Amino acid sequence: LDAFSRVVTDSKAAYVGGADLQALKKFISEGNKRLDAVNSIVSNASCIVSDAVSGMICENPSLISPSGNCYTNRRMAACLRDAEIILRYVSYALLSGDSSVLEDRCLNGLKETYSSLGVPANGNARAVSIMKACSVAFVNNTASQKKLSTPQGDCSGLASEVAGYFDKVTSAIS
Amino acid sequence: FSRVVTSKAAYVGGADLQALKKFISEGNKRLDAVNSIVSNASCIVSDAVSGMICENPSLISPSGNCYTNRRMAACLRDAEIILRYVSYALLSGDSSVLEDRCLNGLKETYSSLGVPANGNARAVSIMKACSVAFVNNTKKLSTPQGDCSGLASEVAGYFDKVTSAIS
Amino acid sequence: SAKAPAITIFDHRGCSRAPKESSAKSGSQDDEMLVKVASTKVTVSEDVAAKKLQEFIGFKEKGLDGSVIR
Amino acid sequence: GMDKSAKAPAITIFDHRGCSRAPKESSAKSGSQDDEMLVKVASTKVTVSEDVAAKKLQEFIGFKEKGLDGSV
Ligand SMILES: *C(=C)C1=C(C)C(=O)N/C1=C\c1[nH]c(/C=C2\N=C(C[C@H]3NC(=O)C(C=C)=C3C)C(C)=C2CCC(=O)O)c(CCC(=O)O)c1C
Ligand SMILES: *C(=C)C1=C(C)C(=O)N/C1=C\c1[nH]c(/C=C2\N=C(C[C@H]3NC(=O)C(C=C)=C3C)C(C)=C2CCC(=O)O)c(CCC(=O)O)c1C
Ligand SMILES: *C(=C)C1=C(C)[C@@H](Cc2[nH]c(/C=C3N=C(/C=C4\NC(=O)[C@H](C)[C@H]4[C@@H](*)C)C(C)=C\3CCC(=O)O)c(CCC(=O)O)c2C)NC1=O
Ligand SMILES: *C(=C)C1=C(C)[C@@H](Cc2[nH]c(/C=C3N=C(/C=C4\NC(=O)[C@H](C)[C@H]4[C@@H](*)C)C(C)=C\3CCC(=O)O)c(CCC(=O)O)c2C)NC1=O
Ligand SMILES: *[C@@H](C)[C@H]1/C(=C/C2=NC(=C\c3[nH]c(C[C@H]4NC(=O)C(C=C)=C4C)c(C)c3CCC(=O)O)/C(CCC(=O)O)=C2C)NC(=O)[C@@H]1C
Ligand SMILES: *[C@@H](C)[C@H]1/C(=C/C2=NC(=C\c3[nH]c(C[C@H]4NC(=O)C(C=C)=C4C)c(C)c3CCC(=O)O)/C(CCC(=O)O)=C2C)NC(=O)[C@@H]1C
Ligand SMILES: *[C@H](C)[C@H]1/C(=C/C2=NC(=C\c3[nH]c(C[C@H]4NC(=O)C(C=C)=C4C)c(C)c3CCC(=O)O)/C(CCC(=O)O)=C2C)NC(=O)[C@@H]1C
Ligand SMILES: *[C@H](C)[C@H]1/C(=C/C2=NC(=C\c3[nH]c(C[C@H]4NC(=O)C(C=C)=C4C)c(C)c3CCC(=O)O)/C(CCC(=O)O)=C2C)NC(=O)[C@@H]1C
Repeated sequence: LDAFSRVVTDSKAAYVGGADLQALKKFISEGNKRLDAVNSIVSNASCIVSDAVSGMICENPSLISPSGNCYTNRRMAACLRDAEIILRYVSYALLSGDSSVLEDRCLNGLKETYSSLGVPANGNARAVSIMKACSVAFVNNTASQKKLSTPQGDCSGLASEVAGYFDKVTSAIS
Repeated sequence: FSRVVTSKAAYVGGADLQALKKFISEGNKRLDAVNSIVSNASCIVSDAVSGMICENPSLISPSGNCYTNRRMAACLRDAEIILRYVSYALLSGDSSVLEDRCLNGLKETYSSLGVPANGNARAVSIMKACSVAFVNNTKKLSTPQGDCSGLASEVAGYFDKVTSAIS
Repeated sequence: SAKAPAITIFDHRGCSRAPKESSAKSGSQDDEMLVKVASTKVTVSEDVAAKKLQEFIGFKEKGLDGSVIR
Repeated sequence: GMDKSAKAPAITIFDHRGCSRAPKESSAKSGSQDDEMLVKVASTKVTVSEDVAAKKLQEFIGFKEKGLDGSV
């Protein structure tokens, strides 16, 4: 998307509504469903990132031991930041319907960067995996209608699609 | 735990923790209940404030009391402050510190500032619903399974004191 | 550079707040909805990381969801 | 009285039985597993960074979505 091109590459935003929004949904697969799916991931972004870094850590507490890679506020903040970055790029892949920007602007060189820093591959794999599980659950949300923010239907295709994007992350950075 | 609320942290383990749990109702379950609330405090606070707002979107309109980051931060801060005094009331098994250091004088303060009572009511009610669900937990469980409904009603009551105090 | 897409999805059908960020009308309920897409720096203050550490350091508790693997 | 200080009790519960990092913060042995568990309590000023509130407004302003739990 060229309107979204310059975006995911200054500071000024981009706003898609009205007739353009109607046509955007005609050009992407399952436009209405896809926006619901994106909205539920990004509106829960904080709990997804927080729960994944926390779970990575409770499985391996040495990560915040004096020798662990998440020790000190600076390192923890950077790990939380990276988790959020990854989730945001995955969320854009779901919005766009492809992994072009994800691979080119987020995953490229990421494994060599983590190698050089000694950011541990197994913790990163757990962190992303948890974010994957959170995101699939939010897209496949199987709750009541008085507790579901969207019309009830079937989104297994979109869930499979976002799971594929998370797989691209884990395959690239480990 | 009273030197704290009135600047050095209190560390209660070993024999001191053993005696604490003999001096309070259901000491082991009480500390699990506190653990499950406090370890989830960020999500509880933000979900309750977000829920207060999605029910009433004008709270972040230019006329609303959560508009601007200064106010939103103050609101998130207050909900956390309230949640923490409740968690301390559950830790200590009574509401005296809660009433004295948190609620005594809060309603008059909110009145002068224009902090809306109805929004505060919803925020507290959501934090209560959250906390009750973590104490009752409502595989996938960190504690041994059993009955924590007594502690859940206790913490429910401390929220109800907040609700009574600032409505 | 630590930037990432920041997506906002406004499904504001029936909202009394008048839209004014596009105004390119369409004659349907698509006139009360908007996808906002920006690119912004991702930041985590060391104060927020200190708060999350205090929430993680118990090593025991979690949300409703997910299996235990502590 | 509520003293406008914004200070509140910050509680950390450590059930760290079997943990290879040794206890050292409490100073009264009981010869039970209580020696490997601790309740920490401080009185800290609660502050929410205007950065966080800003990031929080972006999650909230959609007015539609939520967590799994909760009625709409
Ligand atoms: C309905 C819900 C609302 C009630 C009731 C209420 O009191 N306020 C409501 C909404 C609300 N909107 C904003 C700010 C923005 N909303 C948008 C999105 C829309 N712009 C459009 O053009 C369309 C239709 C195509 C929309 C839908 C935008 C872009 C903003 C500005 C900020 C942003 O997030 O980009 C607020 C916040 C304060 C305000 O500006 O009114 C509120 C409370
Ligand atoms: C086991 C779990 C751990 C493994 C394995 C590992 O690699 N690190 C583990 C734990 C861990 N603990 C801390 C720090 C603190 N732990 C306590 C609690 C205990 N201290 C005690 O005296 C007793 C009982 C009497 C305990 C139970 C406290 C108070 C701290 C200090 C930090 C705080 O939040 O107050 C860490 C962090 C790094 C370190 O200090 O070792 C880790 C990783
Ligand atoms: C440490 C003690 C520890 C954890 C922390 C926790 C980590 C963990 N979390 C999941 C799965 C999910 N987490 C989700 C998150 C949320 N659900 C909500 O309702 C809110 C808004 C949000 C933030 C808390 C979700 C949706 C899931 C998926 C559902 C599910 O039950 O699986 C897992 C499991 C991941 C996987 O299956 O691979 C883990 C490990 N667990 C800990 O032990
Ligand atoms: C606006 C669209 C909107 C909300 C935001 C949301 C607010 C809301 N939340 C509840 C109930 C709960 N929320 C909980 C929170 C969490 N659960 C988790 O797993 C994580 C860690 C944490 C943060 C998201 C919990 C535990 C509950 C209660 C459990 C349950 O409901 O089964 C409510 C319900 C309040 C009530 O019952 O009065 C509300 C309104 N809802 C929105 O509509
Ligand atoms: C999977 C993600 C979900 C689910 C989603 C469904 N949504 C359906 C319809 C639908 N959703 C919207 C909102 C959407 N369109 C937008 O433009 C924006 C914001 C910019 C959003 C958030 C609309 C408008 C519609 C159309 C009908 C309506 O007006 O309500 C839907 C129906 C089937 C289909 O459209 O193919 C589904 C299934 N359902 C689920 O069960 C999971 C959780
Ligand atoms: C409601 C809160 C829960 C639930 C909890 C239960 N916990 C039980 C026992 C238990 N818990 C601990 C840990 C606790 N004691 C401490 O000192 C500290 C930290 C300082 C903590 C976190 C212990 C040690 C025990 C005793 C058993 C053991 O040695 O493991 C428990 C058993 C019943 C009882 O002891 O009366 C329960 C039910 N269970 C639930 O299903 C909800 C969600
Ligand atoms: C958390 C889940 C991890 C973890 C992460 C850490 N990453 C650290 C530094 C770091 N991360 C990146 C990649 C990030 N920047 C980007 O621009 C993008 C994509 C567009 C991403 C994904 C870079 C470039 C760097 C280095 C420079 C910087 O700090 O900005 C980091 C700090 C390491 C250190 O201080 O030595 C950590 C801790 N660490 C973990 O243990 C888990 C697995
Ligand atoms: C969020 C759920 C509310 C909301 C809250 C706001 N509170 C604001 C200011 C404020 N709050 C307190 C009470 C707080 N300070 C304490 O020391 C204690 C407990 C010991 C508590 C609970 C005070 C004293 C103040 C004023 C001084 C200060 O801000 O530190 C506030 C700011 C108002 C303003 O300045 O415009 C807000 C927005 N607002 C809402 O809409 C919901 C219902």
